[PDB]
Formats: sequence, structure tokens, C-alpha cells
Amino acid sequence: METIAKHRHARSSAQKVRLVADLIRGKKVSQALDILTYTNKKAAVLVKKVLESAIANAEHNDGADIDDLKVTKIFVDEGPSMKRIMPRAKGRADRILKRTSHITVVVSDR
Amino acid sequence: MKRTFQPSVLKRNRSHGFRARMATKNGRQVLARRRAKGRARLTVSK
Amino acid sequence: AVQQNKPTRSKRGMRRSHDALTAVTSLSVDKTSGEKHLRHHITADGYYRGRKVIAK
RNA sequence: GGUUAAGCGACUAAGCGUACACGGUGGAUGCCCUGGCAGUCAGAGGCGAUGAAGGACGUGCUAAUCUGCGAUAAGCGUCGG
RNA sequence: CCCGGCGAGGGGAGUGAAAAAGAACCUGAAACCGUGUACGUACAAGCAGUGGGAGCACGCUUAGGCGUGUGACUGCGUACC
RNA sequence: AGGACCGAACCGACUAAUGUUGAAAAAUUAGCGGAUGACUUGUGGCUGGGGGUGAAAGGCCAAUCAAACCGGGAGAUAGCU
RNA sequence: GUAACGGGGCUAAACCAUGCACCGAAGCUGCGGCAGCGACGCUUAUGCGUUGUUGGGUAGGGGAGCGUUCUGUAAGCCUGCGAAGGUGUGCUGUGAGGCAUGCUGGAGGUAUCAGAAGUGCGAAUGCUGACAUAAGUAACGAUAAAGCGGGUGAAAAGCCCGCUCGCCGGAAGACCAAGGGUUCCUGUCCAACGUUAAUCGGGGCAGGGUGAGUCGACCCCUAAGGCGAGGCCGAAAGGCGU
RNA sequence: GACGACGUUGAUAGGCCGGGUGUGUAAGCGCAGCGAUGCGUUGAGCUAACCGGUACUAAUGAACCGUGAGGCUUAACCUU
Repeated sequence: METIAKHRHARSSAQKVRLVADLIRGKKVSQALDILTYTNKKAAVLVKKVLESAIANAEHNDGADIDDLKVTKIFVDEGPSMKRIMPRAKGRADRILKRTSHITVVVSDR
Repeated sequence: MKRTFQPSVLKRNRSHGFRARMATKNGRQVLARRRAKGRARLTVSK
Repeated sequence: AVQQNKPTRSKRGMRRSHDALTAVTSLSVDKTSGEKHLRHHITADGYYRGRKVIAK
């Protein structure tokens, strides 16, 4: 069996979150938890909460074994960008793109 | 830098107010055009 | 000052070939509490080499 | 079989490319119309000092807005349906 | 019910013909950004394709030597308006 | 006494550097000039576009001036791109 | 930068003469196929037995067609036993295209022959929206300056408390007008707003708060100036003015 | 980034000890002077990056990566 967890409309650009996602792809959840805890980065705080949700789902819904689990798939998709205005010099206006991300994590007992 | 808009409600109402518009033939035509267009704020009164 | 042609997805990814992060492969483990942490750093509970350094 | 020498020689992918599959973003396309456009046949062609047009402020068991109403204030009387 | 900050956001459950119709909601195209698989790519120079073409992978096949994807190497080749 | 002198406020803007997708659609920093006067400033008022005002530069008249802005004639005309 | 055979190299692989071979184009021929114009058998309600020949093409002329939306044919036909649209596959035509079908989709679509057009886009420094690029780069707005402890909290360099440090002090303090109009206080919340985080905020939500015979306005009085009964003037509008 | 040294079997850095260097006679006390000051204690006190030493502090036991005899053909050698 496999489980899924997602965090949609996250306040971070996918490019920044993908750096952390590449560290735990194909790792034991236990090993991935330790990699995110001691990773001095913000996206790691978000990914760790998505992973933790996947663990809880399996133990609750599927009553799975924790140690027998491990990450299977993880990907960060681009989310809706929020349009803002940044006043520049000489009356010119630039548009800020506060990018968002959709984080997804998958675990399995395979 | 000293900009163009130096607000003064007195000068605002005396220059573009309702009674200032109703005091001339052409000022009354301004209100007629704004009434025909459907403006919610005919003037700068309040 | 500015580009004459739009760079490609390839050059973009090629430039990001060195932007990947590294993960600490190992973590310290005290023989007193058994809890693991970074090396040359202190644990959460505070134990350190079986001397009970700062607790509170 | 063993050693040496010469010659040849795949397995690597940090990343990238093409294809396919699965997705995200985005809101095109199709479908829909209590909205518009242009007309036809009928009407009515004026409102106003008996205070107009258009507004302000109010008005509810009501915090806001819209609609209606005007301190008799989402309504009063009467005659009919 | 569960993770989470008595959050956001999700996973189940349940409603429903449909939740991949969950309100950021019919259909959900393209640019654009990604995950996975196959092949190719770290001694090779240029409108990036075209003709030839090995090898690999996959699907066929009453072995039928064909198809699909990839494209080492090689001839020619300086976009459109 | 002084359109007197030195010099803050205040009013100005001679030089240099910085800034030049600026902190700023003309500023900052260090110096500079005037500083009882033809000074400066608040409030209100008047002058309206071939017109105003101008110790006069074609200067200013709402970041727009060798004829303001808005609307209209108007889909001006364009033997040119 | 060899740089005056394209190069390597050549004493012939140079030059002259002669001769026989071969390579060599979308030229010619061969094989198959399409189309146009011609003559032919009055052939035949015209296709050929055949027949010759032609077929590079801008401006431009002529001819013949595809497809799109709408009207009639159509209360017909297809369609929840799955329409349009979307996405693939396969077949097919000289081409614009067409047919079938898997998945998606969940309700309209439309033959044929005619008819009418907002009928076909890569360009116009085209218009609108969306999304890239540069790039996770510049920058985060005065070089007045922060440090520690404790508290709160999911989380504290930025909030609260406290001890120090530093800055303004003819202000970077205090009270007003103008202007703004609830930004004031309390509680609560952190999505967005704050160029970072945020428990904080001039942010969100809710509630509360502005008490005058003496302050100010209104009021009385007038300045500049404005309006202006009559009036004077002026095509009208209107202008000046008692 | 890299490069070099060291990581307790240890002088890598800091501190500490001593020295040197620089500054130029600290503070306090006492004496003299009405006093400012001067004199004595005293070339004093302080002294950064330097020199020579010193495990007082920090450089932790581990863990992680990297493997397990290294292709085919041919020739000469082992077996001139």
C-alpha cells in the first residue's frame, strides 16, 4: 500500500523547495526526517510537515509499519503567483511575483 | 519638492463646488453631462 | 549589459548543476542519553559527553 | 592455466537533450444565458412652485450594501382583484 | 477521525451519477514549470535539420529480418518576414 | 542712517562627487550666495489660451507650452512607412 | 595568424601536344504516376483506343477547390448504448483537408443540395490576457548601533519586561492650524499588507472612545474681491455696475 | 571553492607563563609648595597581530563515502 500528502499554495518558489526535495527522494522516512531537521533551510520546514502528515496517514488509515516505510515519490509543482507592485525610480512600476508551490510526498511499504 | 496639489477644501468648493457650478450657464451644463452619464458624485462638495 | 537571445532551459539547468544541496551523512550520538545530533554541537536535552552540560 | 607486453575496449551522467506516461500552472475551446444589438406593430410623447429631474441623510428583530419607502419612513387608509 | 500552530493546507470517511464536479469548483487547449521511464550525451565546433545509418530499448512475430522511440558516426545544409 | 558688513533661521542654487531601472520623474553630501530688503512667508482673491503673466528666458500658466488641458468636428489628411 | 593552389601534399599530382577511358547536374534516357493545351475516330448523351506536346516562377491576370459560423432542406437524421469540444492512434486524398476509433468530456450535433458571410493570421516597435528570460541575479530606502537575560509563543536578531550601549535634543522633543478622517484605546487574529521573520503593527475582525455659556466655528463687522433688485450695455448667451 | 597545518598517541587556535617591543616614570601613598604642579616610591604602569613555552578551553568515541583481486584478443615467457 501507499499513501500521499500534499501542501498546496505554499509561500515559497518551487525552485527553492526542489533543492530540499532532491535530498530525501528515495530515502527511508526515518532517514529523511533526520536530513530535514538538520538542514538549515526554510523549505525544509515545509517539506518536513508534509512528510510527517504522510506518516500519520499510513499509521492511522492503513495501520502500516513506520520503520518498514520509505519515501517513493516527491515533486514540487508551481502554484498561482500573486501579483504585486514595486514602485521603482522615475515613476516606473515593476510587478513582483510572489511565487507559490504545490508540494507532494508519497510513501510506501514496498 | 513642492508638488502641484496643495489641498484646501475651501478653494476646492469655491472652484469646483456645486454652487460654483450652478452659478454659470456652462457650469450647469457640466452637471447635466454628469447626470446624463450617471455619475454618483456630481461634484467635489463632500 | 543585457542578452541578445533568450537562454534555453538547457543552459538554465546547466548553470544550476552546482546549486544542489548536501545533507549531513552522519550525526553524533552520546553514550549517556543515546540521542543523536550534529557533531561538535549540543543535543536538545543538553547532555554532552557524559557531563550533563547545560540542561535548562 | 599463470606472469609480462602490445592492441582494442564497454559499464560513469554533475547535468542536458528527444520521445512517451503522469501532473502543475493557465483559462483557450465547446456548450449555456434573467445581458446586449437592430427592428416591426402598437402606445405614450412630457415632468415641475400641488416643489420636478437628480441627489443627501434616514427608515427593518438588522452591522453593511442593494431595492422600496420618507419621522405614518421594505410602509398607512379605502375600493376591487 | 488523522498530521498540522484549538492554523493554512492536506489524507481518509461520508454526500452525489460524477469530488480527476469541493466552492482557487462545467469543459480544462497552448506557452511555461516539473516527476518517472527508454535511448543518447563529458576529444567535440556553426539555422540544430535533412539523406544515409550502426547500436540499444520496446512491441509484433505460426523464427518472418517489420513497426515505434532514441540517433553514435556520416554527405549536404548560413532562420522567417 | 544703510537695496551697508560678518553670520544662523529663512529664501536661494555657483562648484564638485554620488545617484542616473536613483532614496528622489532634478535629490543627497561637502562647500557656496543673499540674509531690514527690489526681502521672505501663511491665508484668501484677480488676470484664461493667439490669451494671460513675464526685472524678458520664448520663461511660466497643475511633472505638459514657438500657442495649456478636456471634449467635439474626427475614422482630419498622409502621393509616406 | 600559415593566409597570392581551398588544404594536405605534388618535381608531377605543373605546363604544351595527341589519344583512349572514367567521374560528373533536378540536363537527356529508362520505369511508374498526375495534370494542362492540342489535334484525332462527328467519335458520342465523352471517355479514350490512342495521339503528340507542355508543366521554374515575383508583381499580376485567369481557372478550380478545402474548411469555418449562420439560414433552408430539418418536429428529418445522429445522440446519455455518450453530442460538441479536448487529447492520441490508424487509414485516406495532388493539396487546403477528410473518415474511423481509444481516452477525456457529459449535451447537444447535423448529412445532402443550395444560400449568406464579422470565413482562415507568425509578423503590422499590432491589441488583451497568461507565462518565460535575464535569476534566485540586483536590491531590501540614509554607516544614529547594538549586546545579553527573562517572558510569551508552534517558532523570537526584530514583540513585551529589565540591565547596559548608542542617537536627536532651536529636535529625530512638545502643542496646533492646514490637510487627512478612526490611523486613537482594549481584546483578538497572522492568510494578504509590512521590501525578511513576526507572537508585533498606522494590517484583519469586534467592541469602546471625542462631554464646553468662557477654546474654535457659527454669530456681529468689514478688506481684497465676488454676486448683484432696478439700471446701463450687448446678435443670443451675456457683460459692467448702484 | 581550493591549497596547507592540526584534531588528545595533540602546541591547530585562544587563553595563560616568561620575554621582547612600544609608550615614557601608572594608580595609591608620602614629602615640598598657599596653590597650579614638582619630587620620591619608579624606566614605573600598561602593552595588538611578534618570539619562546605551556593542554587551562575548544579541536569526541563514532558515523559516512570508497570494496571484496580487477575485460577480450594476440605474442613472448613460466614450460629459454
